Amino acid sequence: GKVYKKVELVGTSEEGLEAAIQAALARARKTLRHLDWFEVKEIRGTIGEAGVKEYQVVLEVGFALEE
Amino acid sequence: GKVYKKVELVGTSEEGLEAAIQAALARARKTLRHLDWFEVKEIRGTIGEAGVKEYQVVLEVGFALEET
Amino acid sequence: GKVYKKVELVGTSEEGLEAAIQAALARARKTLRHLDWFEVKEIRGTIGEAGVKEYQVVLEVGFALEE
Amino acid sequence: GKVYKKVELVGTSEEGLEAAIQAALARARKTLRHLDWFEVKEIRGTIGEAGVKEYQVVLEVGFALEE
Amino acid sequence: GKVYKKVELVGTSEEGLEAAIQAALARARKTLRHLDWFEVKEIRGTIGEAGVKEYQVVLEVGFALEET
Amino acid sequence: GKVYKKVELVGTSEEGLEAAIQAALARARKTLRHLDWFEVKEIRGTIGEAGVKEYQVVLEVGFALEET
Amino acid sequence: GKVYKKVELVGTSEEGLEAAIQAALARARKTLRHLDWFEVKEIRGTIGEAGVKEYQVVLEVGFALEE
Amino acid sequence: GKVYKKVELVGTSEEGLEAAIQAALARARKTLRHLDWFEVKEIRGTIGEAGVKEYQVVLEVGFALE
Amino acid sequence: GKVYKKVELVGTSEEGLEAAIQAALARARKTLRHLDWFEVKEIRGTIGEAGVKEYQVVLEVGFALEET
Amino acid sequence: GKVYKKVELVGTSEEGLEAAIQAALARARKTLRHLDWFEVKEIRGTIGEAGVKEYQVVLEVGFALEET
Amino acid sequence: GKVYKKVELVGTSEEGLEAAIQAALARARKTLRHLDWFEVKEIRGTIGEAGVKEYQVVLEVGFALEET
Amino acid sequence: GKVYKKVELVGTSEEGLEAAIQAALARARKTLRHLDWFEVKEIRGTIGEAGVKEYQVVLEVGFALE
Ligand SMILES: CC(C)(COP(=O)(O)OP(=O)(O)OC[C@H]1O[C@@H](n2cnc3c(N)ncnc32)[C@H](O)[C@@H]1OP(=O)(O)O)[C@@H](O)C(=O)NCCC(=O)NCCS
Ligand SMILES: CC(C)(COP(=O)(O)OP(=O)(O)OC[C@H]1O[C@@H](n2cnc3c(N)ncnc32)[C@H](O)[C@@H]1OP(=O)(O)O)[C@@H](O)C(=O)NCCC(=O)NCCS
Ligand SMILES: CC(C)(COP(=O)(O)OP(=O)(O)OC[C@H]1O[C@@H](n2cnc3c(N)ncnc32)[C@H](O)[C@@H]1OP(=O)(O)O)[C@@H](O)C(=O)NCCC(=O)NCCS
Ligand SMILES: CC(C)(COP(=O)(O)OP(=O)(O)OC[C@H]1O[C@@H](n2cnc3c(N)ncnc32)[C@H](O)[C@@H]1OP(=O)(O)O)[C@@H](O)C(=O)NCCC(=O)NCCS
Ligand SMILES: CC(C)(COP(=O)(O)OP(=O)(O)OC[C@H]1O[C@@H](n2cnc3c(N)ncnc32)[C@H](O)[C@@H]1OP(=O)(O)O)[C@@H](O)C(=O)NCCC(=O)NCCS
Ligand SMILES: CC(C)(COP(=O)(O)OP(=O)(O)OC[C@H]1O[C@@H](n2cnc3c(N)ncnc32)[C@H](O)[C@@H]1OP(=O)(O)O)[C@@H](O)C(=O)NCCC(=O)NCCS
Ligand SMILES: CC(C)(COP(=O)(O)OP(=O)(O)OC[C@H]1O[C@@H](n2cnc3c(N)ncnc32)[C@H](O)[C@@H]1OP(=O)(O)O)[C@@H](O)C(=O)NCCC(=O)NCCS
Ligand SMILES: CC(C)(COP(=O)(O)OP(=O)(O)OC[C@H]1O[C@@H](n2cnc3c(N)ncnc32)[C@H](O)[C@@H]1OP(=O)(O)O)[C@@H](O)C(=O)NCCC(=O)NCCS
Ligand SMILES: CC(C)(COP(=O)(O)OP(=O)(O)OC[C@H]1O[C@@H](n2cnc3c(N)ncnc32)[C@H](O)[C@@H]1OP(=O)(O)O)[C@@H](O)C(=O)NCCC(=O)NCCS
Ligand SMILES: CC(C)(COP(=O)(O)OP(=O)(O)OC[C@H]1O[C@@H](n2cnc3c(N)ncnc32)[C@H](O)[C@@H]1OP(=O)(O)O)[C@@H](O)C(=O)NCCC(=O)NCCS
Ligand SMILES: CC(C)(COP(=O)(O)OP(=O)(O)OC[C@H]1O[C@@H](n2cnc3c(N)ncnc32)[C@H](O)[C@@H]1OP(=O)(O)O)[C@@H](O)C(=O)NCCC(=O)NCCS
Ligand SMILES: CC(C)(COP(=O)(O)OP(=O)(O)OC[C@H]1O[C@@H](n2cnc3c(N)ncnc32)[C@H](O)[C@@H]1OP(=O)(O)O)[C@@H](O)C(=O)NCCC(=O)NCCS
Ligand SMILES: Cc1cc2nc3c(=O)[nH]c(=O)nc-3n(C[C@H](O)[C@H](O)[C@H](O)COP(=O)(O)O)c2cc1C
Ligand SMILES: Cc1cc2nc3c(=O)[nH]c(=O)nc-3n(C[C@H](O)[C@H](O)[C@H](O)COP(=O)(O)O)c2cc1C
Ligand code: NA
Ligand code: NA
Repeated sequence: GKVYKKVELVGTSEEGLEAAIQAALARARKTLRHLDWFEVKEIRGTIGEAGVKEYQVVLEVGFALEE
Repeated sequence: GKVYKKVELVGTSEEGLEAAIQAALARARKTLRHLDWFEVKEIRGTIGEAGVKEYQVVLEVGFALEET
Repeated sequence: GKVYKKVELVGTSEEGLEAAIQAALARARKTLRHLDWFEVKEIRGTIGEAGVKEYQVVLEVGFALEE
Repeated sequence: GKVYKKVELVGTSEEGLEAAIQAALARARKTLRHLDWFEVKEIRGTIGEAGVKEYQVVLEVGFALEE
Repeated sequence: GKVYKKVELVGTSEEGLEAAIQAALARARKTLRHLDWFEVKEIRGTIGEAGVKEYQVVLEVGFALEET
Repeated sequence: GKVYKKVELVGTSEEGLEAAIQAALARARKTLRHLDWFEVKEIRGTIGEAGVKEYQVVLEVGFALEET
Repeated sequence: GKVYKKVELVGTSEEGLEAAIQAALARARKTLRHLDWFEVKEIRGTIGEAGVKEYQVVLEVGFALEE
Repeated sequence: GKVYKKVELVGTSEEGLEAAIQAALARARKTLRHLDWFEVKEIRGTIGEAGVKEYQVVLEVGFALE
Repeated sequence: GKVYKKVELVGTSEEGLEAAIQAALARARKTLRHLDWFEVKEIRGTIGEAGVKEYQVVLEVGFALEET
Repeated sequence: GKVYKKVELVGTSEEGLEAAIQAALARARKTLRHLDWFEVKEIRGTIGEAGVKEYQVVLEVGFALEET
Repeated sequence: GKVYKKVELVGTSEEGLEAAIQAALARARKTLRHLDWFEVKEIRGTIGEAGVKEYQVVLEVGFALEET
Repeated sequence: GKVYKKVELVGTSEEGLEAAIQAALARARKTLRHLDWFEVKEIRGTIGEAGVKEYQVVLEVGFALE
């Protein structure tokens, strides 16, 4: 039957975790169709003088391959 | 000594991660007593027109068992 | 080359996940210099009458060792 | 929003892996509604004089909780 | 064929690891039948003035489902 | 020496596990050359009226990269 | 009490997963007694013109030690 | 340099975890020399009327090859 | 809110697992305050003429950080 | 903010582990820009008459996506 | 079809990682035939006055079983 | 009995994995005594024009507490 592909992206944001996830998905939507689900693999980030600099959310994004 | 049970729930929300966790715990409190801690096992979700459609947080919820 | 150290902290907050992460980092910067990155190992928490009582984020914090 | 529960079952069969999975799901269907997805956690089994005696498939079954 | 259910319990005891496991299994047998095997998932515990306060053993318990 | 790429696909089938794997590989062969090995990462699926609706096998597929 | 040993084998078959498992167990029983249980560790395989060339199932086989 | 072998055994005991580990090691020493270290991989067991029937400790045993 | 630190210790004992855990915690309390919980990461050991020589329990110990 | 892509490669070399990693990165830089970091996932290899034939290093490579 | 066996060895060397792997494989080929692949499970070692004393590479070695 | 501490360090080197491990251990020996064993947890690194820029070996270092 149907076949899906999963790609691993890292979304980033200074604002928070949801914003980082949304950034990855917004970029994926620019070029990929039939985006269906995501899976967070890791949460990492950088540190600056005020604490978190960048939140970095590593996620897999699954999409249906067209026929 | 005391014995606990852990149950695996999936909370969902369109709003965010915290809201998804809170939804699972609010449902658990309707029928379970002595809810003590949770552990997030996975964060997953669905995708729609605006990016995230539903955040889905898979968590274990630990509660103390009453004596029989 | 240079050497880094990683320490494991648990930040807590009633407010949310980001707040718990920031609490750990704020404590770290009181005494540690050259804080560079973090890795979330676990998200846990406690439960009370309002649902989540404390969010607890277990993270590794990496920093460069001086000299 | 909606809340799901996951339960861990072990389906067994002398015939094969699919039969073991189907046995677990058939039993779940007797008493649970809104069964949605499954995740295989482990494949194990017993050995007899002719090789595999019983295939044992450990799986999580997710279902939507009714309101 | 036969179907088993696994449940995740946490047994606790001040006395030791075996005692913590036994506490979980004793509670399980008050209400569950055909208990067959267990799997330890984690060993944790709390700390007090004299070292270990409670040993806490997280384990899966498997039991055969009755058939009707 | 040689360099390979691994891509993560999900094959699906109503028929079984082997059929789901085969579906992923048949699709991969339409556009990729030098397909060499696969690794099953997960087995998942959906549930319907007759039990399993779709078997979903998540696998990594390794292929040798051609020189540029 | 009694003691068991576990050995790691890889069964292969062009036919399917069950056949690969059975091939490993058939080889094991030629020389090992008191074969009791198996645990699948990995499912892998090779690819050729027809899709799957060989299914390869990595499993642990547990047996009771005599005496 | 020196090469070690690891084998995976499962010791059992009705009494406890240490006894199960010791049972595996006692059997290993009957036929294997230069036993050096062990690693517990899993703790499992069976259930009976008294609670635990058998503790089953799965462990890797490392020994120096002669 | 409150911040905790985790440190990784290895307790050892010829006597058993509980004794090895207790040895790590006894040493920890000589210098660390507000010790709260532990997590066993690994159980390992050495072998001698009579079987187990030393039990070695690798554990994480969590403690609440004092606020200055 | 900025978005990165990770791809999983397997570099190989008869010479050693570093050479296997370098082979993957050399191939990646022929076609990918803004390569930033890598993560080794597995070390494997093949065996021949004289011991190691090929070292095989499975690694994730992260690169920053260009923005338009 | 064909059946393989995997055995777990630890190669050691003062020189480096490749040398430790090669030591395990050199010993394996003294007694085992049809050695095909290896998988590194762990890299560990001992420490002495000058840093690394022994590199210790824990690996699985797979070989094809002869058919009688 | 005896108690050990483990600390997690990241050694780096442009040259290779062994050199990165040795850098971490050389730094540890400046201030820590009774260094006994290490465990590699991760191998990561950065990429530059020459391929690898820095190898980064994350390792646990175990030492006996005095
Ligand atoms: C169906 C299900 C989701 C409904 O859950 P629920 O909304 O919590 O409703 P329940 O019937 O379980 O109610 C909770 C019960 O636990 C009791 N309870 C609550 N907290 C407790 C505690 N800490 N200690 C002991 N008992 C407690 C409640 O009193 C209530 O018992 P009662 O109805 O006898 O008075 C749940 O029962 C379930 O997941 N069952 C498992 C299904 C399964 O695995 N089936 C096998 C298919 S093969
Ligand atoms: C800052 C840091 C990196 C410096 O490490 P360092 O180079 O070893 O410097 P130290 O001053 O600690 O020297 C090592 C100490 O261990 C002692 N020591 C060395 N070997 C020892 C052994 N085997 N057993 C017991 N003590 C030993 C030394 O004598 C010295 O003791 P002293 O501080 O009482 O003089 C280290 O202290 C650190 O990682 N701190 C963690 C801080 C932290 O996590 N902060 C909380 C943030 S929220
Ligand atoms: C208790 C503890 C949390 C306190 O942390 P702390 O407040 O940061 O104090 P530390 O001395 O450890 O670390 C801070 C020091 O590191 C040094 N330092 C900071 N950043 C550094 C860096 N990048 N490189 C080198 N040194 C650095 C500073 O000199 C500082 O000293 P200061 O507070 O006077 O400015 C910490 O020391 C600890 O985890 N100790 C427990 C150790 C243990 O495991 N005990 C054994 C039990 S069996
Ligand atoms: C004993 C057990 C296996 C029986 O499972 P079961 O046959 O599915 O029966 P349950 O009562 O749990 O669940 C069925 C009930 O859930 C309810 N239900 C079914 N689907 C539901 C859904 N989607 N949402 C909410 N409720 C649902 C129904 O009311 C149903 O009753 P019904 O079958 O008459 O229609 C299961 O309840 C169990 O594993 N219990 C373990 C208890 C335990 O862990 N004890 C602690 C020992 S220390
Ligand atoms: C609350 C809870 C811990 C209480 O467990 P408990 O003390 O074992 O009490 P139960 O009411 O479940 O009794 C055990 C049931 O299992 C049945 N049972 C026992 N062994 C069985 C077996 N081998 N096969 C089938 N059924 C069995 C018993 O007959 C009994 O049902 P009965 O009262 O209808 O005869 C347990 O029911 C539970 O974990 N439910 C959680 C509900 C949940 O997850 N809610 C959703 C929150 S969002
Ligand atoms: C969209 C997608 C699924 C379509 O895959 P596809 O059906 O295989 O189609 P492709 O365009 O990739 O065709 C395969 C290409 O690989 C080449 N190729 C096949 N095997 C090869 C090999 N072994 N070595 C080198 N090149 C090979 C083919 O010649 C073809 O190249 P060409 O069109 O330049 O001639 C796939 O391109 C993809 O998943 N891209 C990644 C998307 C992504 O991650 N986006 C980021 C969002 S933030
Ligand atoms: C059957 C089995 C459990 C019996 O184990 P055992 O009690 O140790 O019996 P053994 O006869 O092998 O005795 C141990 C051997 O190791 C040797 N030995 C002991 N310590 C040694 C050491 N440190 N270094 C090298 N050799 C050593 C002994 O001298 C003896 O050698 P020998 O057979 O040449 O006389 C064991 O052989 C086994 O697990 N076989 C695996 C078979 C298998 O996987 N089959 C494939 C199925 S598809
Ligand atoms: C090569 C190998 C696969 C051959 O396996 P095998 O054909 O089963 O031969 P083994 O002697 O090991 O095991 C079979 C023996 O175990 C014994 N045995 C069988 N079941 C047993 C049980 N339940 N309890 C005790 N002994 C048993 C039998 O006496 C049998 O001898 P037999 O073939 O004459 O009937 C196996 O011996 C092996 O894995 N060797 C490699 C060891 C190694 O790691 N080498 C070091 C490299 S550095
Ligand atoms: C470079 C890269 C990040 C760009 O990703 P991208 O912006 O999404 O562009 P892609 O060409 O890969 O994918 C988009 C194309 O996929 C196709 N596509 C989109 N959705 C699809 C779907 N559901 N099914 C099939 N095709 C689809 C479209 O034709 C699309 O072209 P379009 O955007 O003009 O409409 C991505 O291709 C990549 O990661 N490549 C890595 C290459 C690599 O690993 N090299 C080996 C180094 S050793
Ligand atoms: C086949 C494959 C390995 C070839 O990889 P390749 O040698 O890198 O060649 P590509 O054609 O992908 O070239 C790299 C592309 O990434 C783009 N790119 C490089 N770095 C980039 C960056 N930092 N940001 C955005 N794009 C970038 C390049 O510009 C180029 O696209 P262009 O030719 O349109 O300019 C690779 O495309 C691939 O893995 N696709 C697999 C397809 C797949 O999974 N198919 C589904 C089977 S079911
Ligand atoms: C002790 C041990 C390390 C010695 O390893 P070794 O030096 O390779 O020596 P072995 O005795 O195993 O000899 C290798 C055997 O494999 C056979 N062999 C080699 N390659 C083979 C292949 N590809 N296919 C089939 N057989 C093969 C050899 O011919 C030899 O058989 P033989 O002894 O009947 O002549 C190893 O046998 C072992 O780990 N056994 C321990 C058993 C155990 O776990 N004991 C139980 C303790 S509780
Ligand atoms: C060497 C070491 C094992 C000694 O541990 P120790 O016996 O507990 O002794 P410490 O020097 O850490 O003293 C404990 C400190 O924690 C403080 N403390 C205890 N509990 C505390 C708490 N809950 N909150 C805050 N501080 C606390 C103590 O007051 C003491 O501080 P002080 O030294 O300023 O008086 C430990 O400090 C260590 O592992 N450091 C190694 C650093 C390292 O990694 N070196 C870099 C090598 S590359
Ligand atoms: C990340 C984390 C893990 C914890 N794990 C356990 C546990 O294993 N068992 C337990 O009884 N308490 C556990 N606790 C609770 C603590 O032991 C302690 O009771 C609580 O944090 C209050 O500590 P304080 O009074 O020092 O603030 C955990 C707490 C945190 C922050
Ligand atoms: C489970 C398993 C894992 C394998 N892993 C690798 C690998 O890591 N790298 C590789 O080049 N070949 C790998 N192979 C291929 C084998 O090394 C070998 O080439 C193949 O099984 C043919 O062996 P034979 O000629 O002895 O039958 C693997 C094979 C199996 C069965
Ligand atoms: Na040596
Ligand atoms: Na001791």
